[PDB]
Amino acid sequence: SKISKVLVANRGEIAVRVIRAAKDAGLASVAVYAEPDADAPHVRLADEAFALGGQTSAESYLVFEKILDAAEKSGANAIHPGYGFLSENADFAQAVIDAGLIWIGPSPQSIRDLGDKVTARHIAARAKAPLVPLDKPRHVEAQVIADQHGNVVVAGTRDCSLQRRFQKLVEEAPAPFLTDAQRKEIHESAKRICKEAGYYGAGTVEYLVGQDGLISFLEVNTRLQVEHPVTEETSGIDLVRQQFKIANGEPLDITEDPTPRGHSFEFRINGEDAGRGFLPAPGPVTKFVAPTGPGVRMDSGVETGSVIGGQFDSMLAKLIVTGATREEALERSRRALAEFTVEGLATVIPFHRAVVSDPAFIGDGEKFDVHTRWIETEWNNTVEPFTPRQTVVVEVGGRRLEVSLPGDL
Amino acid sequence: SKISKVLVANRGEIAVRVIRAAKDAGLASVAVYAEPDADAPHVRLADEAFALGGQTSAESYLVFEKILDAAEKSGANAIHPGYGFLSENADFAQAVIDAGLIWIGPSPQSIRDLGDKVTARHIAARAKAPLVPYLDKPRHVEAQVIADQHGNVVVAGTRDCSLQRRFQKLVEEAPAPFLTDAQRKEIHESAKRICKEAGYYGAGTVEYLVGQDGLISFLEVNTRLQVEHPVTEETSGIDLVRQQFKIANGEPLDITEDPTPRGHSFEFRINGEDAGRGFLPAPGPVTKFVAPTGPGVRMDSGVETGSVIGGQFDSMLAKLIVTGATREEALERSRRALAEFTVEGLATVIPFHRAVVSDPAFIGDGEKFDVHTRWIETEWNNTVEPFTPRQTVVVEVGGRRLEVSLPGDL
Repeated sequence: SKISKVLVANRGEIAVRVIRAAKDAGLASVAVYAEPDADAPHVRLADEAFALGGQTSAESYLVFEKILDAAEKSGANAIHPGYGFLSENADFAQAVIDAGLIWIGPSPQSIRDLGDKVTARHIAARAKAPLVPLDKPRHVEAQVIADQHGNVVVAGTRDCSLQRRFQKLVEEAPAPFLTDAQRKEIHESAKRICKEAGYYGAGTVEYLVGQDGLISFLEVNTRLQVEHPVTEETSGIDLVRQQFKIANGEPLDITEDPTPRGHSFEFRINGEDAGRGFLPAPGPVTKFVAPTGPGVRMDSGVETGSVIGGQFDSMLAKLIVTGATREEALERSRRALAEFTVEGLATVIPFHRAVVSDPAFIGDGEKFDVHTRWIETEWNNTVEPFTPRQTVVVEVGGRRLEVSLPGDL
Repeated sequence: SKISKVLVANRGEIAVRVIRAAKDAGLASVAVYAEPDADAPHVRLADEAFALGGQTSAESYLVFEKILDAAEKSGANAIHPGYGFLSENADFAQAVIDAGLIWIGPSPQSIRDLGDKVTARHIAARAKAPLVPYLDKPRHVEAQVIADQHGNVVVAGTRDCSLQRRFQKLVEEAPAPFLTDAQRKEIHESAKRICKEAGYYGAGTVEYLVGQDGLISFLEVNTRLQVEHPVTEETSGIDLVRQQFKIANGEPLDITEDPTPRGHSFEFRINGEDAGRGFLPAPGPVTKFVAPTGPGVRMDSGVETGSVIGGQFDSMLAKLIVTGATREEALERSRRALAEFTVEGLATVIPFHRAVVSDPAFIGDGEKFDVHTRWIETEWNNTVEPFTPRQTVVVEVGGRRLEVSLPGDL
């Protein structure tokens, strides 16, 4: 059951990520696409790709028989679901398993037992999780790695407290401001919870930290979270490669929780307008200019001339920025967002520029005020909404200036 | 006396690197550009830009008069020289100091004392450097020093640059692999002792040959923050150009001691040269340029789509930097990145890199590898097939002459 050819059934940036991971593993990367995505970067990047009919996710990507028939015609050995449509579906996982493809992910039994929140409540209880008995709670997340043998590591704790509509938008690692006692509790509790569940693979435990630092267990995601990069860049673990090992069932070579070497931020570059209440704004990508440079990583499902219809989730790309300290990572994030430009779409880039500037998010350096309601409730939203010249370059005494004047003088 | 505004006195990727370092530090950046570079990324990316009006390095960036004049006209408090041009010109360094601008680099006396091979040959003996009294198949291994004006010295890391042409680094990696810890310890302590006896401050690289059967010899210190620095900067986790800003400020070293390197990194220089033609350079249009992206991959490009390359300047267009938890992983990830990276319209060494990261001599057996400073030109099986106006209008304003170079036709 040693992975060889992987059908990555997901669209977008996570498809690109798993294709790249498979290449790094030397595995053969197969992809699949909906009618709108027939030219998307993941489709062109894969070693081969297969077409599926229809336009909605329900036609294109959710149909078990489609994805399994594509794996059959590919002769794919493995399936990977990404972080999207299939990934939480235990019934699909079962169907893949009994089709006999190596399912890169947790047992359907585990996905069910952790999804059934009554059952998951009893799991947490048996695990002796810090269950709840909050105001302005904070969101913190143990990235658990667990093997089929029951070795468990906490690769690092993220913070994901910048949310609107319970969607994350900005994510942080290691979790900025926790007492050592809190971090120890979080780690050990996570290990206990996933062992009590017998979970294996990559995963995440979402915890919610109240004001004054009470911890409530929230949930286990049972999937690779979109948030994965900030714990990759802070720990050094290649989580998807580890996930391939675990699917192989090789022991976890990581014996102990890696000390995080620095600080990292992630920004979800969604196609929605903070001035328009973060409503999607589907349309053309007239230009796309990633901020490739020092301390910056980019992941994207979108490229120059891409067309972004409404059929799928709005998140185009993830910008990941890393430094030796939170201060330095902030400065680098400011520069990276200042240089990153996207044209023709409304994007959350102005909001990210704002919040990375906002004192409320900078904080005192000993504590900060961001809470999961903050973007909804207390951020002074001043991002004004979204939507020829002739441009000439004039040198005045040798000083370079750009001038834009009416295209009709 | 602190830095506040920096003239980034160079062309290309190092210009962009130091502009970005400035943007991070919150320092205003003034670029200068020769006429060929009027649309380069650095000129469109800096906060301010001044034309030098020269066609060639001899006509332009090397002219002290012009670049000091630009410094005046922009009011830069400080000047940062890139990894070429005047960066090791002590007379220029002196001129900048006499201008009173913060020269972001070593003292002119140090640049002299270590540029003169005789003086350096005295200095290294007085430092008691490890020395061999020539080698057949030497490796090139170099220690990145950091030093403040106070005398704290840190070895940021040891870097292997043995994939060289006779005169040109092509692929670089850190930490220097396949060394005994005894050898490292010796190259670390020797790099400090040389740096302290030089009285050096700023960023610097100390270069050694490591021979077959492990004989170590010092070669030279290059008193510049070398083009190969990013691999060290990410493996050590030190923003070396920032630290260079700090030391130009004269702060004590923040880093108190040599950090333990974490993982492994490679840096591939995308020279605009035909490996299949004998590494001959050529001019031409970069008609397309799509960088690799995603995990463990970084690109520092001085060149952009629709950029055109004239032969009067450094053939180095961009450099690709790839990092991993271990050398094997980093090699794998580089074999991906060099495959994803595509450029078209210009001869580039990308195929040679793609080959060498696939060639066993550089992959090594696990504790040794066969690459040596001659190996590329002497033993690599070269598989690769060859690739195939301004209207300067004078205005008088209250009697001040003011040339305005407009775009010509309009």
